[PDB]
Amino acid sequence: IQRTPKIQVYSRHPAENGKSNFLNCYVSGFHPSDIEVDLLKNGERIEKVEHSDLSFSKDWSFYLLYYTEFTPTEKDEYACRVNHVTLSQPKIVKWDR
Amino acid sequence: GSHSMRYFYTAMSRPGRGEPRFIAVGYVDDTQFVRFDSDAASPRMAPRAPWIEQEGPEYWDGETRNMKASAQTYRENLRIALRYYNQSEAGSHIIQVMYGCDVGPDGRLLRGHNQYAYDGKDYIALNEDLSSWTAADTAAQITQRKWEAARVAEQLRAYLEGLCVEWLRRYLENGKETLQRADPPKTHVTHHPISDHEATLRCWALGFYPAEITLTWQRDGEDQTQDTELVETRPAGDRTFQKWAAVVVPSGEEQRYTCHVQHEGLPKPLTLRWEP
Amino acid sequence: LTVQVARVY
Repeated sequence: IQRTPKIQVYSRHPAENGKSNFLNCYVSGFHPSDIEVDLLKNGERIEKVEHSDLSFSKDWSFYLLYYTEFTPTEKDEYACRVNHVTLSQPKIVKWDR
Repeated sequence: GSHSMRYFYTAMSRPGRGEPRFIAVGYVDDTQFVRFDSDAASPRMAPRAPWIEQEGPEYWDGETRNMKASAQTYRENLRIALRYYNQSEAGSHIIQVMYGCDVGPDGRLLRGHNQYAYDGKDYIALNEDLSSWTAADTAAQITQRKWEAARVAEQLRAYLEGLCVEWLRRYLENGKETLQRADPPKTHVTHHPISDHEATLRCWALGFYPAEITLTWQRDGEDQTQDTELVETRPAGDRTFQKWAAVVVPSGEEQRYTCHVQHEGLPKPLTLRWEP
Repeated sequence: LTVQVARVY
């Protein structure tokens, strides 16, 4: 009946401190389609994140890309936080350059 | 090479929260080009790729009318499926549909597709002959008997061999700068010790299109399939995709490992190693 | 271009 999301957090281009980039959180493999995804900058939710139009794979499971412009620095920590019916509590995956 | 057009519809009920949401997206290969979302402030078929933008108002208006009509039909099918599965009206359920056509380099139809799911499981599928159906269970056999009585497969076959192929050929021409360009992967290998006697080697592919790619690790010339961690291919957001494959190897044996990359954008497969 | 047949179950 239900399938839990796979989550990857990564950048559009290889990261260089002080250079504009995009931070991505790709959630995939999940069913049903309702999902809650936040991007976090130092534990705090980033506003106005955009996401792709809902689509699905050959095995019917859904995927979405959430993304926002960002400028990596040495200090700042980034993460993706995902909730879904299959999850007891939000799962947080940290960005690792 | 060969190319495909696919549309994907999802219809999600939400009792107590209004009528079911209907979303449709269309793709040529791995490039999305249209979307429709019944929950938008003003639902219409909207462009998502630059080469579709040149279609005129008759196209956008027709596609919008068709998506509204389809959304009404799929809302009805969700009611129907509830009865077919003896389910209560309290729950939320999902219908998904995918259909479309695949053409070879000369533009001739290679094969057509029309397949339906209910709650993420197969429900009914048009077979490759485009003339018979495979139903996944007794509920879907009720639909099968109705579609057989109405000769639905004949109408789909006519779309799949006709308009589907014709419109895909048109999109391929209008988008030829991108839909007909493969970008090969930029590849490299990274090395990170995990302990004094093991290290991870990770072979990266970035910036490639289309999404299909094969990344394999060999040790002494033999594939390390059972031992390789492969992440799902993921979208960069600028049309291209990324992937990596990793293997854990004994310290001092790194040079026995080679990463092999196959992609449509490469003239020949690539072999790379960790270069300290 | 999408298909016009949307069929009832």
